[PDB]
Amino acid sequence: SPGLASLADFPIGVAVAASGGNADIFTSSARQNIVRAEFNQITAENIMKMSYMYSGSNFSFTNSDRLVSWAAQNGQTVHGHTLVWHPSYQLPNWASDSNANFRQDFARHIDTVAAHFAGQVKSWDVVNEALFDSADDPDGRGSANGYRQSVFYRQFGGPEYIDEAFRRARAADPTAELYYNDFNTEENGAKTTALVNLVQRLLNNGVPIDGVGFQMHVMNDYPSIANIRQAMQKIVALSPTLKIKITELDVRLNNPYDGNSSNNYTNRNDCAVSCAGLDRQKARYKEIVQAYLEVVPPGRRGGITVWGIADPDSWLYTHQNLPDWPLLFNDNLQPKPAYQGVVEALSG
Ligand SMILES: [Ca+2]
Repeated sequence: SPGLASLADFPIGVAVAASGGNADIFTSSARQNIVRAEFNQITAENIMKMSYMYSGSNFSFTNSDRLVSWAAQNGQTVHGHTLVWHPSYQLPNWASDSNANFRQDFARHIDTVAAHFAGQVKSWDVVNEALFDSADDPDGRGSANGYRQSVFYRQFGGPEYIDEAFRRARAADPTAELYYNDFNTEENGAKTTALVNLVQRLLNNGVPIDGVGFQMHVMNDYPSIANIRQAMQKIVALSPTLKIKITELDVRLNNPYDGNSSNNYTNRNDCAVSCAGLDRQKARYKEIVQAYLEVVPPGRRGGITVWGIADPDSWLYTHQNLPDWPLLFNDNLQPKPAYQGVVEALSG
């Protein structure tokens, strides 16, 4: 073999499904064999989100425990995804502007969840997606010096919930590496600047943040690798020890937002065997992994994770009504040129 994970001294991860469909890691022996062969860390794609930690008002860890156990038995550490996150679909019922005891319930959440997984999960996305993004502002709340005005922001009156989540997480499990995770922060534009402002504030307040996660939900040709590199550079520069992790890497062939509709693959058959996009995708995975290695010093590399095993498993398999092929394995679960691109980056 080898396997990708053997080619690095930092985690090489994959997000796994566990909600009973085709991609479900518990049922798919073919996927389990790929995870065991290739990776040495997993992230729960979905079942470690906030509400999955509850059955009513009480905590329920049955299904997440099952997954964390599976990891330990199959050569995988766990990156735990995620303690605090804003989407309505995964908020526990306590996380409401109508709860007078929000701050108490927030504490109980972080204290209970972090303690529960101590020794079983290497790292956490402690806070996910705290930065404003116009692409993800469905209620039209608008920005607040670059913060998303989520229920956590609204209840706290400010970004202090971020500070508290990291402190509580540190105290409940001192062994975990604690990450702040977000997307579009690799573009090197406004959200990158907002990230700088966020992280610097945490460092100023003495908050126990151990690293920054870049989701890296990228296109083949957007953003430029120069901008990806400079964004990571900007964050590396903020501290002598802050770790950088690539948390959710996937790479689209179709760019809706590029101004060119005639360079869109509109048919599933287009890239089922070969097309120019799969070959660029090899190069794109390679150039990203290379950027990460070059700019993140040895000893501050929190890991590289790809957001799923095989293409039909991807959240972007079909997106905005267009097909895509974002991952390292195809539908038949064969390695793609993308896989080789990761091989060549890691190996040198
Ligand atoms: Ca296009």
